[PDB]
Amino acid sequence: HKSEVAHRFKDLGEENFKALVLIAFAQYLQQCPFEDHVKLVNEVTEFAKTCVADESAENCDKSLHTLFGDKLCTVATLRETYGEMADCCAKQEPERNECFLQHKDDNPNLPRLVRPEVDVMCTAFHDNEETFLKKYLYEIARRHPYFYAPELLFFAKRYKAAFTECCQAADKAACLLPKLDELRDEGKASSAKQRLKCASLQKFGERAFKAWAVARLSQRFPKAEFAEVSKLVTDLTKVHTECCHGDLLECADDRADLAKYICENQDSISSKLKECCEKPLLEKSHCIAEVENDEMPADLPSLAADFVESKDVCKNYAEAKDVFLGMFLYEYARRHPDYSVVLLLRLAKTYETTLEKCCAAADPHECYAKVFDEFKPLVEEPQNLIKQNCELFEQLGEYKFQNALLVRYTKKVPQVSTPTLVEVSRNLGKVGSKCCKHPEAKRMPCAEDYLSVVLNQLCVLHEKTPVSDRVTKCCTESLVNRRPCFSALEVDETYVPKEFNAETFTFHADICTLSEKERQIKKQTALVELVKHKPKATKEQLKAVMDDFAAFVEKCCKADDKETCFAEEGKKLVAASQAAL
Ligand SMILES: CCCCCCCCCCCCCCCC(=O)O
Ligand SMILES: CCCCCCCCCCCCCCCC(=O)O
Ligand SMILES: CCCCCCCCCCCCCCCC(=O)O
Repeated sequence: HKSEVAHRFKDLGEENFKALVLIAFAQYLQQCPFEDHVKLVNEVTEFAKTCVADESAENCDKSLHTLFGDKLCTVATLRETYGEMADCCAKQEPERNECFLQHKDDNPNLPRLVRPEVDVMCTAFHDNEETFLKKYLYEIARRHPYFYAPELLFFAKRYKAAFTECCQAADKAACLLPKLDELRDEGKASSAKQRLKCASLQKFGERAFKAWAVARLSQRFPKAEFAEVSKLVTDLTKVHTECCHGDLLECADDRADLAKYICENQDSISSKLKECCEKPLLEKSHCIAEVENDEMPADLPSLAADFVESKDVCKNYAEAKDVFLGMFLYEYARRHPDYSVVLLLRLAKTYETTLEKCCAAADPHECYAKVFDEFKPLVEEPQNLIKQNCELFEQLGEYKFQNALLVRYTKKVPQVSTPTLVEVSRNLGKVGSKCCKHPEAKRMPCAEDYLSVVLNQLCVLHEKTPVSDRVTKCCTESLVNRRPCFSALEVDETYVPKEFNAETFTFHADICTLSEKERQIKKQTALVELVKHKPKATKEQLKAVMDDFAAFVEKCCKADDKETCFAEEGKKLVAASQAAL
């Protein structure tokens, strides 16, 4: 490996290389025009080829950080456009790179991306495919600077396929749109997840992170052994640390290494790991990261022997507390891939707590004798919540279910913005659709996956615009209590009903024209406001008032002279309803 670029150019291949150089440059110099980045990419790619032909060529020996930072610094409009960022160019390489990560803006001053009409895209996709997709890769990159390049390039490829496929179907829109919607949600899910771990790591430090990783790695590699798990948990923690920092190169290298490791010692980690290991450089770590839980050895002891029924428990504990507890997690985790990771941590913490008290008491072994009895309620709590909510989501579909929640949460935290309460209840409803379709054994892990982001998103908003100490409490609690905290919120009997507003419960015929999506959001916002106005109304009373409305919109969007039925019949409703409630 005389040349670093030549070597990466080779593993990566021209197509992927160019794409990644584009993303890398876009995530840094986020305010430079596309045509400019394209020039850079062609320069670097030309240089890289030069080195593939002669590893001895000028500058081919330099590092990726030196070449990258060197290219960034050549931009003549740097100072004028970026300013301070241009002062990094004065520093020595070591510090230069670090200076750039500092001025790497997360969430810049750029306009939201409006999605064109399927036919304009498709036509753009035909007359000129590379620059169509490159310009958009560029637009997405500059807006998500901390989004792991490769994982972004992965989505890019999926977008290209949607166009290749759909842009050749009689009814493109009916094809394309549903795909552009799924990918967007996935990209948005992916992004929130990444931001969410760098948050956890930062807030709760390495210990909790490691605890989290142990439980997760064990559920997936049950056949693996604690020594291997800890190994990976350590390397994994280094990786996340480095990737969160935002240094793509270091982060990439670290991931490539970790991937090679897992694959070589594959037989020692998991059986469901061949595919990923046969895949090319770029998709290896990504593949492994999404891997499925291996089947757990069918011959495995009872935690009660090595953790409860034993003596010398406190000795093994006091000898190396965290390692012992990590052993409890690894043991309990590989036996329960049907538990959420935080439920596992919830158990480890309960265990740690009794050990601390019992190992200090007269007859230890007897003090912590009935420890698993304490685990019981901690497990059924999330189990019942899931049973409860899926038993419900079944009867009244996604929309109606979205409405039951709306009523539920609006009543718990009325001070929240109506459009916010709609967004959350809307998301939570989709979680029900996504997860309730799974058998009991895969539900808890599913809910946790989705809720975790929703709950974090939820908390970020409250941060900027506080509204309730209660929400703040749950938001600033341990990630292990976060959800159960929210689940504990009660009806706000302090809240003072908001003033009746005729304008608020006044609807026109436009609703008949709007899309199912808009019709819903419209009626949904009305429901929130209805609860905000008469919060002490029964679920029965609310149903009645909601049925009259169902009829109202119908008997009005199917009526001669549409706008009077909405003005005349509406007046009646609001009048009847006021009296009913
Ligand atoms: C002029 C120098 C530019 C530097 C070249 C662009 C950086 C591309 C290197 C990224 C390689 C990523 C390898 C995949 C790692 C993984 O498995 O996650
Ligand atoms: C290989 C060693 C990994 C370390 C494992 C540590 C086990 C600790 C288990 C307690 C749960 C940690 C939850 C963090 C939230 C909190 O601080 O209460
Ligand atoms: C901008 C601030 C947002 C505040 C909105 C608070 C709405 C409550 C969200 C609760 C979701 C957590 C799921 C708990 C499930 C349960 O009810 O048990």
